[PDB]
Amino acid sequence: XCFXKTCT
Amino acid sequence: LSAEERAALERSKAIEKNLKEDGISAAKDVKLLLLGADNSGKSTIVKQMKTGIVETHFTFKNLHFRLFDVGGQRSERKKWIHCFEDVTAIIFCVDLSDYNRMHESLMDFDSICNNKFFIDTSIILFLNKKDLFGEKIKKSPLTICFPEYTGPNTYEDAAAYIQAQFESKNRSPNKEIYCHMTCATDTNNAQVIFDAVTDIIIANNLRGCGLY
Amino acid sequence: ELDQLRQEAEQLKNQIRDARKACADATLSQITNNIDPVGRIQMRTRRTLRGHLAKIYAMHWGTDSRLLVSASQDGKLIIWDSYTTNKVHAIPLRSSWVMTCAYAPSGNYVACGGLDNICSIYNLKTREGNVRVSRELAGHTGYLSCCRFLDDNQIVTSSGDTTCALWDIETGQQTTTFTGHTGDVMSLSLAPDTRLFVSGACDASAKLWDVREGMCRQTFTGHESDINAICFFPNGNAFATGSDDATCRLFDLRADQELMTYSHDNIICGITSVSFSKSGRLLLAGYDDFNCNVWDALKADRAGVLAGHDNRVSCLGVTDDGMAVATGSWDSFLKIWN
Amino acid sequence: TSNAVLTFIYFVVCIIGLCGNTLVIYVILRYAKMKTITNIYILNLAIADELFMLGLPFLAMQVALVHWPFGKAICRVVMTVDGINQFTSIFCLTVMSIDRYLAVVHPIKSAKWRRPRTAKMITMAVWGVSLLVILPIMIYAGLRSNQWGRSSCTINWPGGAWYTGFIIYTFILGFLVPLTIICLCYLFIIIKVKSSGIRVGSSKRKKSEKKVTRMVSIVVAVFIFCWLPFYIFNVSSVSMAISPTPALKGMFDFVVVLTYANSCANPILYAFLSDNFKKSFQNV
Amino acid sequence: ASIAQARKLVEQLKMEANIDRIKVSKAAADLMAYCEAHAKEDPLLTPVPASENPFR
Amino acid sequence: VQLVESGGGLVQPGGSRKLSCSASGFAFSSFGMHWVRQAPEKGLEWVAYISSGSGTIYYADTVKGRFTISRDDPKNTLFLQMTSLRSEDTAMYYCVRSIYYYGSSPFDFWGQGTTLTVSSDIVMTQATSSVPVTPGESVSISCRSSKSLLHSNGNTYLYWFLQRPGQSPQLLIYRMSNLASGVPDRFSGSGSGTAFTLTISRLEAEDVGVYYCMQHLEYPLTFGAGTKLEL
Repeated sequence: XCFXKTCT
Repeated sequence: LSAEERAALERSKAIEKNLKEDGISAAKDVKLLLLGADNSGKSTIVKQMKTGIVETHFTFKNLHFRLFDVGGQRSERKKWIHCFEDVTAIIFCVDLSDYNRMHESLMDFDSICNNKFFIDTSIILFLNKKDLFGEKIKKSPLTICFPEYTGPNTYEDAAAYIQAQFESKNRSPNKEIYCHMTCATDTNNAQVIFDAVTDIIIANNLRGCGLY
Repeated sequence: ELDQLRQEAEQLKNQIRDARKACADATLSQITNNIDPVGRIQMRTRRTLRGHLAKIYAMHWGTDSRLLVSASQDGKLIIWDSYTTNKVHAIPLRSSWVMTCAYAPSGNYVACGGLDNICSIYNLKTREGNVRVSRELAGHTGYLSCCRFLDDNQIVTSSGDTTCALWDIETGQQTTTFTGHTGDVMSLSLAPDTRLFVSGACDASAKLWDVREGMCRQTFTGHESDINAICFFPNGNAFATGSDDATCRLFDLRADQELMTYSHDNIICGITSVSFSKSGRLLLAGYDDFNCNVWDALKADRAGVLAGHDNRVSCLGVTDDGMAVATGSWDSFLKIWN
Repeated sequence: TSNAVLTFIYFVVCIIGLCGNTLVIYVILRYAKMKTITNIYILNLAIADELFMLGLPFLAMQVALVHWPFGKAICRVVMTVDGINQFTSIFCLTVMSIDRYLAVVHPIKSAKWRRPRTAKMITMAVWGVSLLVILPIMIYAGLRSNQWGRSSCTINWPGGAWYTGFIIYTFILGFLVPLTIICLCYLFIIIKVKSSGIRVGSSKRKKSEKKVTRMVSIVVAVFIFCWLPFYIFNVSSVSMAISPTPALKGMFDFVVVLTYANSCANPILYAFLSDNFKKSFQNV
Repeated sequence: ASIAQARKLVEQLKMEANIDRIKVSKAAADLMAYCEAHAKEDPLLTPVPASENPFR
Repeated sequence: VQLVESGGGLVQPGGSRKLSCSASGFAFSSFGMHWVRQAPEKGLEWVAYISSGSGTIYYADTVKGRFTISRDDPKNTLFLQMTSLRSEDTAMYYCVRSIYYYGSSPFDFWGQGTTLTVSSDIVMTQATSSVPVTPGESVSISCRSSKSLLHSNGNTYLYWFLQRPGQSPQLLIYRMSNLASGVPDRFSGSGSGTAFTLTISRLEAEDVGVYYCMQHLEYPLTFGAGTKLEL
């Protein structure tokens, strides 16, 4: 769940 | 803070605005120093594309060319060179009529190339006096002035040798002697200068942008 | 009789040198060794006059110590207001090659000149609000290097033809032509009495001339290079000269002896402008190494450093009351220091 | 483990960015005097990259420990400053390429527009544009619980249609505007340099052409190599769902490190390899 | 021509020679006394208060 | 240098008419110019001011919101736009030059003026209405100011004016000490805040007139009451 600059 | 000081500040701002506007209007001006020998070359170059320093101004392809002829003042050039330091290019004229003048003309050219003020200033060379030199070289070989010359008595190779001898005194990066040979009788001279001039600005802009 | 004339000239020169040596008995450095040394003269810029696009070649302080005239290669003669950093006048120049500028003692007129061989006199105070050139002085065959005002009607100008001249502005002609100088004269300084003026040239010679007499009286030699800047001592009995040989040297009129030589091993570049202070204690000279040095006149030690000018320091001046100094450099800035 | 090496490379690239940017800003402020517009451009680029580097290490804590070790307000602040620095750096590269194009290809037009006040105005303009374009991040920042079970900074709360919309807008802008314009500008610069009709038979022309071509190619290639993988991975994650995997998280962290490395490498390329800048630096 | 110029130069040298050069010590003492007398009149030697300074 | 003005005439109250002035042998673009009216029997009073390049435009509170001023430098002309005229605005109008730098001489030249007939500030107080004088005798004229006219720059702003009978006013002293161009050295001025003095040693013929104070410390240019000279 990667999104933006930080992957969740 | 008071009244007439406010008026004086307003006048100072108006003067600064006018001064900056005059300066920006001077950006589209090309300052071409002229340091040729005066035998027959200077007059034709001055008159075709047209006693203190003589300024000759002419417009060409949206550029204002200002030629500064310093000859005739008869003074020391060490006090002269530093004034003409911001010129874009130095036009030099060389007459092929007299062989004796060639040695001191070449020495002056070397001195101009080696000035600390002109270390990064490009030079546009003009080997004038074409037709008469071509007619005369057959009678007088290029040996008395240059005993080191070992080549056929031909116009083209002798001219190339002269050009190479002149440009051998560059001895400096970021500078190039743009060489051209004008007859001074019927020429398209200014256009050539324009092309040459353009390159310097581009080169300068490159060093301005750090791309070198 | 050419050989006899040369022998007589050599004998006269030898006699003059022997008389000068006999007159010399002690060194002024030894005489002033007793006085206390002047401390570190630290100075800071108080204003940075801005509005020159090209490089500055000359400046002159006004009589009121407020208005100063500065000349640059852009062709603009800007009269400054030192206190408020304003531009009282901006006079366009016919020729942008100007090397000298002068401000009249009364303040009504301003002089400029350079490679045009013409000294332009412009009247600031007119019925109209514009600044127009009062008179263009012509006749010199060389570039004008320096000019100073004697009155509102008399001006002295040193040109590149190894000569000086005195002009009557109203007449427009040459009343006096000071000749007999073998080097290109570059600077002249006027004594407070405005009767004797010293001109230094490219032959490493500084010649004293009398305004009324019109002929040279004394000659000072000894420099290893051309003389660029000259300035009378405040009393008018002495002066100093700056030269490309990287040192300043002081001369006295009555003694005819070179007194001290301000030379420093690190300093190697030439000299552009030099001037004394109010009392003559401090002698300011701006060099080509992007710096100005302030020498104690009697201690002969570099006591002040004036730095901040990116390019070569070209012109330097001291106010009439001597409280402020101005350094105009090739970086298109004039800096006022206190 | 992977987390340790990612944190180590994060710290290393942060240190490199700080040291390089401080060196460049120091040398400009101490010797360049910001006299010409070019020094203004490198100065503002160094300022942008400096704060981008300063925004880096807060992400390293998130990489090391999944939970955000800080508050929500500081999360919003760090995301906003990161957006500022990223977009103003890309816009600064754009405007520098535009300036070089003007100067080289159209020297007359260069003099027509080139001015120091123009440089300051355009710098403030690009900074304001960066603030305006990040404003969505400013107003929609926050923390989402991660798959591990911890909070992490995130930027799009209501929705995943807005995820795709925002990412499409972001990379479409950040490439179509900057990348295409810089490529076209440098291609035109090369064309103008080769368009000289003067023979210039000396090797100076060949050396100049080689230097210009290499300098253009290096910057374009590093920009592509550092920004493309991040956007393609992000758009692949947004468009198509993928199962959680430590390999994917490590790849994403590494590509973020890569774009930070591009930010670090921009000032070296734009200052350390400039002839006048090199002379000024080596002067002391 | 050359003879006239040589004679003029010789006459100028003779005229410059026929002057009374005072002792170096006396002139040096006069210069030192002049510098000492006007020490207070020069603001560069002695720092001026900010109130008296108009260039602040 | 000549300033010639026209447009003055009989105006119905509440109407509007423009006055114009042309200058010859004079540099117009660098001068700030003033319009000042004189009541038929009362003293001078300020109207309006246009700066150099029209950077600032100032009006008097009596005519604020009803009067405008405009300079046409290429046309070398000055326009005073008047509207909502009143019966109290009948006056002789004068246009004056004023150049502003260090040591300048503002208000040195006054125009002929045109007659117009219609169908807080710092107060200038002159104690004496008029003084009978004789040739060869020194005469003193005094001005009083509500507020000190000395600024922190170091000079005091006050101007001296003479009203030649049947002629345009002339400038005598500016900034308390500097005489004007062409004035005799007999006139002199001095004083300090709230007490300002003018002296005419060895008075001669053609010196009769009314003497007016002026200030430049602040904009409203309230003039002196005036002191008539009687022969």
